[PDB]
Amino acid sequence: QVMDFLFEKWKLYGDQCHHNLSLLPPPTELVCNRTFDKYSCWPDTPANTTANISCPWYLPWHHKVQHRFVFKRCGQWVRGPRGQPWRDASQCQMDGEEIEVQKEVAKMYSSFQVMYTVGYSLSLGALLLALAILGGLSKLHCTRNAIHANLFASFVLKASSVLVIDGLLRTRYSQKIGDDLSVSTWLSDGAVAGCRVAAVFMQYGIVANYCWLLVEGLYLHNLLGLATLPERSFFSLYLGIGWGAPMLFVVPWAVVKCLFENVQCWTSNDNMGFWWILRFPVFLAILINFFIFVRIVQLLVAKLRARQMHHTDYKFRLAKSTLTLIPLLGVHEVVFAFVTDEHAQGTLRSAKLFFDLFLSSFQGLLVAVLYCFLNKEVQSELRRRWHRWRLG
Amino acid sequence: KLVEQLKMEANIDRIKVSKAAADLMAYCEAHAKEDPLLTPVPASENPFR
Amino acid sequence: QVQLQESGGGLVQPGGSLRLSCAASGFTFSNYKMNWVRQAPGKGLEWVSDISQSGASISYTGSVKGRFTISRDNAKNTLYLQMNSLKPEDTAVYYCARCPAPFTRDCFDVTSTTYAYRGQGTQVTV
Amino acid sequence: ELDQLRQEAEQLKNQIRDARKACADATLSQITNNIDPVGRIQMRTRRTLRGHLAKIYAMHWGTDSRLLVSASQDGKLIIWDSYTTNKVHAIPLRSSWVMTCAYAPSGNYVACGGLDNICSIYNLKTREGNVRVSRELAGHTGYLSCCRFLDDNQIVTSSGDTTCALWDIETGQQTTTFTGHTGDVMSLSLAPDTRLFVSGACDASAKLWDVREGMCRQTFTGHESDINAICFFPNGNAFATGSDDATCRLFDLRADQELMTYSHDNIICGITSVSFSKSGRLLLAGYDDFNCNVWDALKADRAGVLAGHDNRVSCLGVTDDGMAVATGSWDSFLKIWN
Amino acid sequence: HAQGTFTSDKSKYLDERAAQDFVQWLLD
Amino acid sequence: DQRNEEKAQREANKKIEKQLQKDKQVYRATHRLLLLGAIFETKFQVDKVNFHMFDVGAQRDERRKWIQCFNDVTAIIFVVASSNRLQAALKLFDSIWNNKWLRDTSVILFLNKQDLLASKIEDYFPEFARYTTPEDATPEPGEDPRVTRAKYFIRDEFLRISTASGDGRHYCYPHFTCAVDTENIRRVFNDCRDIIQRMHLRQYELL
Ligand SMILES: *C(=O)CC[C@H](NC(=O)CCCCCCCCCCCCCCC)C(=O)O
Repeated sequence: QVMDFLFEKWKLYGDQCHHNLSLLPPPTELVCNRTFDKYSCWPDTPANTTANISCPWYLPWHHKVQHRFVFKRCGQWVRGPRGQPWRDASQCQMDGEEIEVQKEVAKMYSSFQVMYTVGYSLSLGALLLALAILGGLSKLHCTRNAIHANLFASFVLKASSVLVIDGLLRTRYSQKIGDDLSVSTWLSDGAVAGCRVAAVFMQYGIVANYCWLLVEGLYLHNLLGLATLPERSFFSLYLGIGWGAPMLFVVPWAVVKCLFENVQCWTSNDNMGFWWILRFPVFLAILINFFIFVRIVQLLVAKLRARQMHHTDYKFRLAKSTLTLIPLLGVHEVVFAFVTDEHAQGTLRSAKLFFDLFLSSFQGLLVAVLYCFLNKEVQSELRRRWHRWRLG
Repeated sequence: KLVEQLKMEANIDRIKVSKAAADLMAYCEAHAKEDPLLTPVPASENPFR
Repeated sequence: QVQLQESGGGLVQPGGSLRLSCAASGFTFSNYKMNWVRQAPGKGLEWVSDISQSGASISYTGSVKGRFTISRDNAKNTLYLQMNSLKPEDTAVYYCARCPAPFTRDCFDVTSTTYAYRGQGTQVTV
Repeated sequence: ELDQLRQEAEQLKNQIRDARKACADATLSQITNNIDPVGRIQMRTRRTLRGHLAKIYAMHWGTDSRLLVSASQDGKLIIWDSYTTNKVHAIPLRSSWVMTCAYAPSGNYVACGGLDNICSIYNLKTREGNVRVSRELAGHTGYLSCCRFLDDNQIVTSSGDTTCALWDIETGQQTTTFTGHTGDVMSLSLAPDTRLFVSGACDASAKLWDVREGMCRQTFTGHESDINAICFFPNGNAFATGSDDATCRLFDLRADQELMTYSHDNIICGITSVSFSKSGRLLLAGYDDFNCNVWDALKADRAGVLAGHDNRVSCLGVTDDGMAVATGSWDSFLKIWN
Repeated sequence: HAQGTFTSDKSKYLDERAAQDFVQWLLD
Repeated sequence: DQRNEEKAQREANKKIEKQLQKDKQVYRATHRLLLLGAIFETKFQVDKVNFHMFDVGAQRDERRKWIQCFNDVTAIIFVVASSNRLQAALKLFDSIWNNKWLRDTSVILFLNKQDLLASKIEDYFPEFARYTTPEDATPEPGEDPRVTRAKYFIRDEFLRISTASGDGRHYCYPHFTCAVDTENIRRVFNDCRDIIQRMHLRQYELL
């Protein structure tokens, strides 16, 4: 992204400095000595804070300081402050508000990261508790509970991949730079394979989660779209959409994007086409699920007015159904998905990211808590086992 | 009229309840040793491992 | 076995407000629901009234509503039926029916066939 | 000339009742005071048999305790295995509301019936390998409750016409007819000597019948509600049954009185499955509380609960040698205990 | 999607901070 | 040796398991009903839906014991044939609604005769005059609305009895047949579809 071009510019500065030193013959008579300096190469006449030196060009910012001249005292160059590793007082500094705005966005990112870390930790705890207490007794294991367990496993895999890539990124970028060999082996290949596989794993897990949400919506529509029960279990196509379809989309992105523009870590999108390829399964798992949700709400409204009179009590049932149906189908992100992330100002983009992370981070916890404790079957099964334990 | 079998049925001729209870006790204790439900037999001879 | 004996029938003048009661023996009175079934001469059996174990679920048909009163006591283990407003077309025979389902009201007493938990019946006429 | 007959019958019943009270001068409780209780018994499911589709109401164990037959409302008769899990035979039943099944002592015949007035009989041994239909009986006026095999050629079926039956394969119709019940027969069992069998009705009455004489000899009126299940002791001199009022009474053939009472206040669910053990020490009784209870035959104390059933337990099966106990329920799951 | 853009932004900021650390290291 | 067992029975078990899947998929598609009220089995298909009718009249009119078998049926069709007698039908409906085994089964109600054939109410009911007709759809002929008062009253009574112990477990679908004498199966199919949809909603805790 930036570090590799920075290293290339630094190497270009270094070998043009070597070329200039080779071209320039050594001086015969001098007042103050000349030595090589890593930061800047300024072989000039002996003068005390009089010679003009331009700012180095191997910096992320170069045009903002190219109009400012720095004056440095010339025996040895930095011998003026009477120190071999000491440095002069005048440098090519960065703008004043830049450090403040970077600190502010860093604090915002840290707060967002700890917030969704707590959210994912609670969600993973609830999901593992639900997976431990469901499916291990062989009493209510049916097609619907099997699909729910598959969705919970996909959520667990996505959360684990996110945590793994977060930990790997933190451990990789936590170490500072103290030697040329350290940064050279940091930017070299071999240590980025873990980053690449973590990125492709988290993308595959998120796409699998979206595909499983689409599978849940399709199953709900199929159940409330037929007068009679299904003839037989139909796991094949649901498993194909939930598992086979995600690798039909994620793998071409990895193959083409690495072939076209290789990045040091794959979690950095520069071309919007590659991002839209992965967004296409996401945008076809929301527009159909919203239609399914609308049909379900219409059916509920029709069915709660004919047989039973409203008597002002239908509003509470409708609100409860909407509140228990929004997190499962993932229809609450449609308000934020209308506007793309490319066309968004900074405050609006930050707020949209905050709301999206807040809603998606507690999705797994909400759905697990709801469909594990508010479900009547699981809580009714638990009382029987508790009574069996109490009897003994 | 319809009550005709009751006159013939009056031959139950009970002897003593305690004798029948003692006979039941003897039958229960005689087959107690050969009862798999009474004690957990080892799984070596059990074909339901 | 179950015993269901009732007395207090016969022929009486209309408006006498005589009391008819049935006695239940051989089974728990409170644990089993009690129903009143009558059979008109030349017609099928008809249900009269029922009383729950607690005594709150009391219902009457369209012909004996209001005029008929039933009382339940646990000490005497007997059921009382207060029959009033005698009419010539109300003559029938009454059985002190018993519901054989404890703590549940899934039983049949209105069928014309004989029942295993019904009394012999006494003739009632004006 | 009807009231005097009823009065005479009531007087005779009262005389018999006081004669029974005078004869029963001692109770079984004071005799079993010195018997060590069997203690708590742990029950576990060795294996789970699955493959059915609907509810199961009755099942019969095999003579060799290797193969068992179960009847389901789906219309399929599946024969399971005890040592292993794999099935052997699957008999497509013509009737879609079968409620009972029977297994021949020789193992060459099976029976079924219920809610169709037809007792279909099939054979398991044939040259082709596929089961066929032997004959169909259409001489009943009520739903069949349960069917049992006296011998390889004799079958007794109880129907909903408040009468019993005795069918013969070669004859084609009932040899003799048993009449005298006042209620619908729900279940019946056979003694080990195959001479005495009882049949419980909905009038809280149990009657003893003779296969040869054809006339009733013993009548028991010690119950309060309808009788759902009944079974004999391995001795054959006594039997016990469980009615809907959550109690069990152990009747005696010689003694015309109730011997033991198994009523419990903590449970009110009815009893629809009653069976004994090899030695008769344990009385396994089904219940509607999604579990089975084991009652001692000498102390009337619970010594183990066979909980773990999804639905209500409807059928109970204990082998002749007491090798294992099989429990069925309305769910399509079968569990074998030990 | 929601998480990917945030992760990319965090990676970009981390790389920028690494570039600033490199500049400071050569500034000593 | 004894290797014949897991060389013959291993495939003998699974050669019939494939047919068991076919049996399951043909049994699940069929819908089971119960014609209770007023020659043994009827098979018909309406809008590619397998319907397997269960009408029984051979045994006696004692449904105390054998009614527990009809627990897996989709719905129970009730016939009143009112054209005393109504008291027995009301008692049967109350027993069906209050039955613990039948608490999960919905009942379909037909408030007219079943023979498809083209009047004392105040004597058999103490309150008839102090009744108001519901604000439902008026009959198409619109002639003599007095006779419709009795059917509205009995429909309201049946609805009240159903709602007394119908808290979500099962529901009632009253109907008035013999108006067209042709559309008598479409209403049953619609009621069955509604019952299946409500059961699916209950499995998803959305109702
Ligand atoms: C960017 O701004 C850095 C923000 C930073 N936050 C933290 O360091 C706090 C969270 C630490 C990570 C906790 C979750 C990851 C655990 C990794 C180890 C386990 C991996 C496998 C899990 C299954 C702060 O410096 O501001």
